[PDB]
Amino acid sequence: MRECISIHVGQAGVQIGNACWELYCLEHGIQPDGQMPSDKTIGGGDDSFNTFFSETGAGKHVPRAVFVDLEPTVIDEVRTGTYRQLFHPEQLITGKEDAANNYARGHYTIGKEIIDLVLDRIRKLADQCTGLQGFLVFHSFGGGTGSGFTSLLMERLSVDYGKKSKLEFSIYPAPQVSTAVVEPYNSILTTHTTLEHSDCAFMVDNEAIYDICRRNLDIERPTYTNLNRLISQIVSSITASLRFDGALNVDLTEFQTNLVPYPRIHFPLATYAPVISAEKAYHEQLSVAEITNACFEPANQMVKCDPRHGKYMACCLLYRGDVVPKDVNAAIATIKTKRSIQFVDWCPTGFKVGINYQPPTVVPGGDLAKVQRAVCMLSNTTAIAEAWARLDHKFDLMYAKRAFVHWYVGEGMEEGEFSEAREDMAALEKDYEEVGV
Amino acid sequence: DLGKKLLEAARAGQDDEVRILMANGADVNATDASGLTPLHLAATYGHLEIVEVLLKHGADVNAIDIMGSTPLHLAALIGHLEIVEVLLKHGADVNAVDTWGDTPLHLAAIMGHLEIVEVLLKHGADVNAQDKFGKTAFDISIDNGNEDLAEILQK
Amino acid sequence: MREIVHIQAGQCGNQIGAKFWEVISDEHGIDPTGSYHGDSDLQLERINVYYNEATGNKYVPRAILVDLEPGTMDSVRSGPFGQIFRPDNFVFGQSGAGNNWAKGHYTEGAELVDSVLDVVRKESESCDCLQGFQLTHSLGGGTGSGMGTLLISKIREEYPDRIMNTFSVMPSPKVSDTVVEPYNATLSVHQLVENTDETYCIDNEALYDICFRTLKLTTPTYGDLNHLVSATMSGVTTCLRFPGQLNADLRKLAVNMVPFPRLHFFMPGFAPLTSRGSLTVPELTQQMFDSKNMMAACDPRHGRYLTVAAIFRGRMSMKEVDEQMLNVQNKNSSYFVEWIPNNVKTAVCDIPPRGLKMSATFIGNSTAIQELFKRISEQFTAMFRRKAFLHWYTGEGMDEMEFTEAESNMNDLVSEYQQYQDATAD
Ligand SMILES: Nc1nc2c(ncn2[C@@H]2O[C@H](COP(=O)(O)OP(=O)(O)OP(=O)(O)O)[C@@H](O)[C@H]2O)c(=O)[nH]1
Ligand SMILES: Nc1nc2c(ncn2[C@@H]2O[C@H](COP(=O)(O)OP(=O)(O)O)[C@@H](O)[C@H]2O)c(=O)[nH]1
Ligand SMILES: COc1ccc(/N=N/c2cc(OC)c(OC)c(OC)c2)cc1O
Ligand SMILES: [Ca+2]
Ligand SMILES: [Mg+2]
Repeated sequence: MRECISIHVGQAGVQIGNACWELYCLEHGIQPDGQMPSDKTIGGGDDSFNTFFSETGAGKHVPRAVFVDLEPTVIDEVRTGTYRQLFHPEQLITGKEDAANNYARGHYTIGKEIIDLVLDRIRKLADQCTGLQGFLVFHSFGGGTGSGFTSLLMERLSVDYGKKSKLEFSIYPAPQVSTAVVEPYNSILTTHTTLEHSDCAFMVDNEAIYDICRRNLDIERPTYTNLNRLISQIVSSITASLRFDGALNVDLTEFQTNLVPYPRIHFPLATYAPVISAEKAYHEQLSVAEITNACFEPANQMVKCDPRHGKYMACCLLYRGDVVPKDVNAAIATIKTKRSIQFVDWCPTGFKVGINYQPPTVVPGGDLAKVQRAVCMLSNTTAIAEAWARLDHKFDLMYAKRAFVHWYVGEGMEEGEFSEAREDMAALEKDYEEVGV
Repeated sequence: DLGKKLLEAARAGQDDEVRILMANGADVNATDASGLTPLHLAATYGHLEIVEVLLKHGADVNAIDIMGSTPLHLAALIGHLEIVEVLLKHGADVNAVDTWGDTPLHLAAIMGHLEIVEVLLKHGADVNAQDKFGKTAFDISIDNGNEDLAEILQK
Repeated sequence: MREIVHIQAGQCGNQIGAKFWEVISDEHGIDPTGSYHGDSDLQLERINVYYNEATGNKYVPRAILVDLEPGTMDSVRSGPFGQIFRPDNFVFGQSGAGNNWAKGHYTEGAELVDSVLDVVRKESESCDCLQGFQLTHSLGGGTGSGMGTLLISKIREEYPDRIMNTFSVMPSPKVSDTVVEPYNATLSVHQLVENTDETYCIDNEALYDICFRTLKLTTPTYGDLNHLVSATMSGVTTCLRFPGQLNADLRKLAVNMVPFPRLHFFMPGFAPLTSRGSLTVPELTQQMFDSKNMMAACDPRHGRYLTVAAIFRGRMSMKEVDEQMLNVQNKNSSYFVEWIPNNVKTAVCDIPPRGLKMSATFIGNSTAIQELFKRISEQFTAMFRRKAFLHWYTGEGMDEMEFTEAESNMNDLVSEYQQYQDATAD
């Protein structure tokens, strides 16, 4: 058993974090007050769930998590919510004034007033670990805190925790539910300064999740509640291997070995199936072949892109529920010739398979129906460069006129940082092209 | 030198002092360093009684300063309607052009003096007179979006 | 963050300022006494933004009242919501400004500026986390224009990291027949371009035209023009005063609406237009983008929108608002700059103002605002070429070069709007 600490930064990271920890409690059988009747060892243990939950002495199961935001509104909902007794109160950190959708405020001026407190509180959780393996960092690309504060935090964590792994769950912006016109700038600036300090990052395109809620869940106008409930389901499927017994992606290092062939191209695509509305409670249960086929459909992806336009470097399938291994192998055989899947010549064409035989849990109040079997495919494809190109194009349209640049310069940032961040993104698009897209 | 005293009296609205100075030989057509006469200053600061008294004592109604401004230009710019009527009654050139190509019509149009615009048109103001930039009073009304002024000029 | 300190200076500043407090107090359920009489907890969630809690559970506005003439103090106190202001926050002088910018900025106003700064400091120290300042004033007078701009620069010196927002009333010969107003407005604009983050341009030319041509009022009065001002100020500050989706604040508004530092003059709009006694979602979206509903006398179809923020108020479908905004964006696509993607933001608030079941408030940063500045520039040059009444300003210590520097800066501001109106992305 090796511990993992989760860090939730800004509104998007905190709200997604609250949805994820609610689902984790229901999967492990943890009550909102922290009690776990099924845990026979009171006071401690080396069980798989202990990677994400510590034990106090009176049987309380506490998340290894810290929530940070530069204004208190959002974290105050976690302090008064249903799971208000679950978290350590000192691990819910708030400032008084936010980064005003400005990366420079989050990284240079406002973020500097609270960085030392955040690291000292993270240190307290780290000192409580016997074998800390790394951190899972949740945050938006677009917000001032999510972009600027997270980059400052990631720089400091690399110095203080050199040999530890750092994974990201990043929210990529969508115009339908965006909050600011400068989000492309914030997204490029944080990507440039965090690229060296992150080992693997799972981007979540708000447009992709918005479309899934509309098409599959029949929600006319999805809100952040609907989006986050679906994102928490996908995040749980990715982290299930760290919280339960299994033979695939068992530690944070293995996520890198299996999905990241080169340090800079560390952005795998997640695909999830089946997503069925809760009003279709008597739906026909889909077979292993049907849900595996669904992983190669662009409509079920976490990032809007076309994997037929690129090549695969890695592909892991993580099943949950009533899944017979021979049925998985038969489906992999059919999805080799019937579909157009091209791997890079320098990687084995194999698919890594992991099966957790417990079906996924549904949260009371959610939009999803219960399913007997589900699958999450994680693949490193060169088609994800399409998401980077769309973002770089929005950056170029505004930066050619230097629109809004004065707001960043006025907060202790040099104009040259914009061109060096854009140059790094030009090199990143080229890195995908050199592999093949 | 009573010429400088008459210029100050005309500006300050000192009606009694204007009478006393003219009676003692003061030059009614005295000019300051920029070419302004007592009639120009009376027309600028709105002293109607001084304008009438000066015009009954030999003031040149069409006198011009170094920038080509007449008293009618200044009364039309500042918005003194009663002075504009007294000046036109005493033979003021309604179409006098200053060093910027402006006529009194141009200045009353720019400053929004609609009653003065109507008076000038009724006394033969030229609607085709262009300034140094080629603009007539009607061009000013279209460019600024002044619908009320455009309607008056279309009469 | 939350707290705003409001300042109202000069005759116009105090008249529109008092109407703002009457209209928002009724919306929040606060009576002239200060007691809470509303029937909804949404009226009290963000009350701290504009009011301070006083002893006995009563709410006192975070407002400072200032003028160089005492008569204005008496006219505000004798109003319906006149006793609710803190008596300590009434800073009045003995001699007025006499529609002279130099008296307000260098002589009469400069002697009273330290006394106003003392009550600003008092209100600012009582704030948990002050976000900024809002000032109401005219630019054609002497106190609101001259002393208002001096007070902005001194507040900027002591609070350089706080947002400065103004509601500036632009002059027109149609409402006030005073020929020195283009001098006072031009001198004020020179200051506003340098020292404010965001300015709402409320034009008396537009207010008079709305009243006379659209509302059929033959002789509009100041009360009629201020009825539209109070509706506009309520609409643009809605998100700051209620929860909604936006975590409202003046700094996020500035970062998203102001792409270039000097181009921070907004064209406000309101729909429906109504009188002091006397709609579907597609009808509101259409009126919001019509030149007759703008509070600045400029045709938006003569320029291009850099950024736009719309606030819909009342009980309405969220998907219908998203659909109707999309339709007006496609049909009018050539009037939006293509180099700032996703430059139109929509906000929704369930609580509508009293009397209207549904309303919309428009805030546009458009290049067509240059027509307002060219109108004032032409009147300034017509007066300044003949040096008429210049001694009234030089006599108070003003230098002749300050008129030429303000004139040059206004022509450079118009040139800056034309540069981005003609720009292309490709
Ligand atoms: N999926 C999802 N996206 C969110 C959520 N909250 C905000 N976002 C997205 O995050 C971006 C805005 O960043 P936020 O996280 O709200 O901002 P922040 O990190 O608090 O930063 P500042 O408020 O600027 O200090 C936009 O693209 C939003 O659409 C949420 O709960 N779920
Ligand atoms: N809309 C509006 N304009 C006003 C009001 N009071 C004065 N004005 C305008 O303000 C200008 C004169 O400024 P004023 O505020 O009286 O002068 P101050 O006391 O020196 O600031 C003129 O353009 C007037 O038309 C008012 O209540 N509403
Ligand atoms: C160009 O794109 C954008 C334009 C405007 C945007 N925001 N607009 C507001 C408006 C507000 O009230 C007027 C706020 O309350 C004061 C407010 O506080 C957060 C934001 C957002 C945009 O992404
Ligand atoms: Ca245990
Ligand atoms: Mg935030």
